Amino acid sequence: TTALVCDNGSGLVKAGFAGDDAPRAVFPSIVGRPRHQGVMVGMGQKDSYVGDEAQSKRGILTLKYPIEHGIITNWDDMEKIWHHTFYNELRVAPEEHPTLLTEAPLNPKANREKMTQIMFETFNVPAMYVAIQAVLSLYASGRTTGIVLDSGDGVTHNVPIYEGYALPHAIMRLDLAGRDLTDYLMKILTERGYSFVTTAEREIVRDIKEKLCYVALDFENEMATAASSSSLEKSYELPDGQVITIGNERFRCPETLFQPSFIGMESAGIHETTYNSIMKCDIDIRKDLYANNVMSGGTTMYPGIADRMQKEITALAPSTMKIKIIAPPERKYSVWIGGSILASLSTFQQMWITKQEYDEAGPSIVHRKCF
Amino acid sequence: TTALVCDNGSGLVKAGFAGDDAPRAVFPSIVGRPRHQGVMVGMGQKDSYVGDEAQSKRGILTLKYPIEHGIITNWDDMEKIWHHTFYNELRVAPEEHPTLLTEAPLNPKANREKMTQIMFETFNVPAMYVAIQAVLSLYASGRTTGIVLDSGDGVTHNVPIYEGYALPHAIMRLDLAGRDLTDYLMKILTERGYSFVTTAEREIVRDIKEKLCYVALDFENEMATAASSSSLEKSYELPDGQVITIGNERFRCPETLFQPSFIGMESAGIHETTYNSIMKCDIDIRKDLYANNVMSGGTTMYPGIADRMQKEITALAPSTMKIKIIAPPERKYSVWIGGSILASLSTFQQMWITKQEYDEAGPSIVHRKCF
Amino acid sequence: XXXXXXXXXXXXXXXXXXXXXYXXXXXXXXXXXXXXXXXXXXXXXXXXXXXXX
Ligand SMILES: Nc1ncnc2c1ncn2[C@@H]1O[C@H](COP(=O)(O)OP(=O)(O)O)[C@@H](O)[C@H]1O
Ligand SMILES: Nc1ncnc2c1ncn2[C@@H]1O[C@H](COP(=O)(O)OP(=O)(O)O)[C@@H](O)[C@H]1O
Repeated sequence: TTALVCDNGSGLVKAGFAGDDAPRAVFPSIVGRPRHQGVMVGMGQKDSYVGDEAQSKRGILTLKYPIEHGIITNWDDMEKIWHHTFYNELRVAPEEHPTLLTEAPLNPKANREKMTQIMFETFNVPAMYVAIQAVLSLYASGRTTGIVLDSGDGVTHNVPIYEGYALPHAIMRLDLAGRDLTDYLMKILTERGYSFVTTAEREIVRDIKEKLCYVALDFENEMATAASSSSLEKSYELPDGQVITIGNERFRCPETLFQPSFIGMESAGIHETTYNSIMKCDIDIRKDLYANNVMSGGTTMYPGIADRMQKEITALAPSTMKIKIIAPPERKYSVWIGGSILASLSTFQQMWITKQEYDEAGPSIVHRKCF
Repeated sequence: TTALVCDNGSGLVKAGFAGDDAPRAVFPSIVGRPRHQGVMVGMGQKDSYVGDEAQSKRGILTLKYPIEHGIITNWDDMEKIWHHTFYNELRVAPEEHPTLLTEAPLNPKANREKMTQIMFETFNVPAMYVAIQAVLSLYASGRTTGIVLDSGDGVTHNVPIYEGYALPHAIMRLDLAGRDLTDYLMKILTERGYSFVTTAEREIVRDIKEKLCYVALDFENEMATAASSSSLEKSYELPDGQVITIGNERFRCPETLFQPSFIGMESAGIHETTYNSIMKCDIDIRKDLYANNVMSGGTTMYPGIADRMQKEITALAPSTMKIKIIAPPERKYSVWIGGSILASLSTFQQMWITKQEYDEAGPSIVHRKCF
Repeated sequence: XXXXXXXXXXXXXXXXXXXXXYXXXXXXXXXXXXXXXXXXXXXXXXXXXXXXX
């Protein structure tokens, strides 16, 4: 037989067998339900909808979002999603493979315990594992040491990994991910005051986040150009309906990462967090990390982040020593890709959970057995 | 000299010098024009009409409504209104005073820029300011911290203010104000099916909103009483013509605030919005706000809102901690009153815009200079 | 038989009654030139940042 991996890194959800280059297909983890009396009697009433099916159907559906802050909000909804994904995309039965789970690090045990409990009981599945993002990120990026930044749909990360080991004290974990940024966007957008608030309306922004964003090289200087020029300003359509045209409101958005005033918090930002977390970690290693600096997924997609990051580190580093960062093309997929690699090696046969343990001891097994 | 404040919080419009207890008089901001060939040749044709003059004249006039959703729709009409108000009520010349402007928060820059541009150019006026509602609401209510709910004629608000500072991220802003509710009313009213739709006909409802409304204590239980009793039902005249008598249709109306299905939207309502916006804001402050809870203006006039609100918070709060709300008598005036206080303090002499800046820099000045 | 006061007044009225045209003309046109400043609200941001790290 053969081995199968779910990505539940948030945003669209990624699933695929070991050794395929890329997951078969991918789904937002939107969940949505009707909003109005069902008045075509000819229609079959289905009360819950998920995935691109919903993405089409959206308008009378209204959304629930089953993961806040990387924490999965409502289990039975997940179970709906999960079941759908297996049967509809995968045409797969729980017995068929070991299955591998993808976790925010340093987050409450409950997600571990219920996830495993459900999936061994509700699904019945040969072998289970839950793995921390950064490990995959290294394996895919193939440098045994490193530090990773990956700010997905969900909670945003700093982990230094040294070759072959964790520094769990070193690690920083942040709820700054693009969704909340986007919801700040609206509080921007009312300046131009084309204005709409609901969940689907919020996801419409996601497209603009694809298309229209780019990273500020320098904030002051950008403001000076903002006074000078309109090339900074670009014209974009409603997905249907109007043309819309957007100024500094594009570039201002990512700066939140550097300055989370605009929705206001203190953690001194991605880069200062990173250098902080470095200065926690010990002295000699540091050069390697100055060399090996790695980024991935949802926010990183933006053009230019790596450059201003390097500018920031050149601010904070003693300039004397080499600095560079890695910005691979495929970052948003990176995790599941690494998961595939993770699946490949026979050592997990030593390492998987088996049904037997789940019989003989509880969810408690995990927290010893896995990281 | 002396200092003068316009309220342009929507609904009737409120204007008065610093230190008077209440504005001299107040006007709806209706605008209206003829509908029919003018056939008394003896009549002077005036093509636009405003204020109680129109309120008398209405029938052949037809209304335009120059503020949607707190956003002022058509500038030159405003200018008509504004000019009229100064000269006819106020007997005032633009030079005579600093003038203070009253704004929905978090709404498009354009209202700022044109308002100032016009009023410095079209009127020529010593000093200008635009101020956010909640600030006045606190000053009048005199508790330096707080959260305010004021759902006027126009767009409906949540702002926590802490003492001396803004939390602009915290803030929620909603188009749920009584006008749109009233227009829903007609879609109610056709059940009894005495039915009329035009603008003046819609304003006729406003009287009923004065007289006939009261807040549901409990919705289910009210329905049970609705089955039992007719004391719930009261008898009311046309302003002229018939007696009309109204059932649950009265109390059902305010529930929209709690459930904006009936004209259907999702934002989980006043109270759930409030507690949401709290849970955004940080942990320690919260008790104060549990203590200090403040409400004002158009919707709040209804008897009973505060009670069911408290019921709702007792639902959502951990019961352990004190809760109360403030419901002052004067809420509908509150804003302009606070504005008077705001006018009083010499610090605005430090703070006003002056003509000089408007000379030396554009409307842009405001958005730095004011909140 | 004609084109008249009566019809012209009809057109006039309808014009006055059409909210969509005049409101769209003012709001949508004015929406586009909305914003230019180095916000003092952002001055707050910068200052806080200075205090931040
Ligand atoms: N084309 C794009 N450009 C920029 N950001 C995007 C694009 N497509 C998706 N994103 C963002 O990337 C994230 C996708 O989820 P993901 O990065 O997988 O989160 P997680 O790390 O929790 O798995 C979301 O924040 C989404 O809005
Ligand atoms: N007697 C009353 N009872 C209940 N509501 C009223 C009464 N009089 C006026 N209102 C409503 O209060 C609002 C008056 O405008 P206002 O509250 O000043 O709005 P804004 O907050 O925009 O200034 C309108 O919604 C009006 O219909």
